[PDB]
This record gives sequence, structure tokens and C-alpha cells, in this order.
Amino acid sequence: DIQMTQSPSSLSASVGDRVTITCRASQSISSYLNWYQQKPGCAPKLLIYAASSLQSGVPSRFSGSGSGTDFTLTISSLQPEDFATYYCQQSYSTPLTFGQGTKVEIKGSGGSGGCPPCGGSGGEVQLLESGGGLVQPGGSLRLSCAASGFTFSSYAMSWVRQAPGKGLEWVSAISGSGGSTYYADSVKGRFTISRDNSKNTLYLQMNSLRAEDTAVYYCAKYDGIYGELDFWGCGTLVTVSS
Repeated sequence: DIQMTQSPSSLSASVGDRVTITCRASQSISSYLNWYQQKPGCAPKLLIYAASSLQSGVPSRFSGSGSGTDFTLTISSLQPEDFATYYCQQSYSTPLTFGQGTKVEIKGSGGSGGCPPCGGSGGEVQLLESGGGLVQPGGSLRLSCAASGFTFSSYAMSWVRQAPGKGLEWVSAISGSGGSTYYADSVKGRFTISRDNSKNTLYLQMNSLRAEDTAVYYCAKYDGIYGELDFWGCGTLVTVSS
């Protein structure tokens, strides 16, 4: 496990400020470092991939730098819509690991709201999630992710979860053909990722669920060669308790 550490954990700033967020890796990861923005109740949004490449559609005030072990995300002029939490993620070695996140807070500002397009009610790509709900400890649950708008078998897919009020956690990934699968340490022997390329659907079958598995679960589609996830499902809540 490569440990990603962000600093600071939280941050107060004003519209127009220069904000910089640092991400440190416990070993060299070359440029396999990606940056995500997430607002409360929204799916994450890809900002930077390959350490410094700006994702199509992201304003130029966002920039990334660094290689090896130390990386920095810069917002040159903070805007009302930029108040959110920011995560780095290494795609150098499995298990893929996120930083703990940096919350950028207000302290005279106002945004239009809005979450990034997700699910089937976005555009271009669609990823319809279903299957969440309530289960008791030891039980099971199957999540589905129906894809459309792209050649499903040409893209690896991922499951990422987020416990209430905590950070993004990588769960599992599967290659485009389904021939290779990868799992976080905490879910091996209990979860199974799979895909039906004839039906264009991604699955996560879970059993022996624990209370620590309670989270919002996202399916996400990979893109390119640097392990970035450019489109996400809206999330489905899985609750494990008595």
C-alpha cells in the first residue's frame, strides 16, 4: 500500500485567493497522480491527470505540478464554484490509494450550486447505478452499473466508496475484457467485481458485509493510460447495521 498524504486537511480562503494543496506519496509514483474535486452529495470530478495535464473542460486557473513523491495542486484565483474538497490519487500501484482530502471552505461568496453530470442523466457517457440499500452485518448486496455512450469493452472500470463524512476509498477495478481484477486489501475474499460485456454492465457482488462497509458506492470509468477516472456514477448508498 502506497500512502498518500495531503496537507492541509482543511483550508479557509476568499474568492480571488491563490490556493495550493500538497500531496505526498510514501514512495515514488512517477507522474501517476490524479486530482479530483468533490462537493457534498456530488460525485467526484476529474481535474488533473498525469500530475499536470488539465482535464478537458476544467478552467485554466487549475494547475498541477510535481513528480516522484511530492505533488501540488494550484488554484490561481479561487472562484465561488471552487469551494469543495480536493483529493489526490495515485494510479502507480494497486491498491490505488486516495489522499485523505483537503476541504476548501468559505471565510462573502455565492455559487450556483450544481453537481457534475453523473449517471444516465448527464451527457456523452451514462452510468446508471442500482442495488444499494440496507443489510444487516454478515449479509450480501449486489451493485449494478449500466453503461452507455461509449465502447464498454475498451475501458477498465472501478468501484470507489465513501463512508459518510469521510474520504474516497478505492474498492476494486476490472480490465476492459474482464481478464484482470484488483481489490483493496479490506475487501479481498468478500467482494467480486465482474462485467457483462454483452449487456454493457458492471457488477460488484458483496458478501460478509461489515458495518465498516457502509458507504456511498460509485462506479467510475477509466480513460487514457494514466489511471484517471473521467466519468462517475451518481453513487448508491449501502448501509450495514443491526
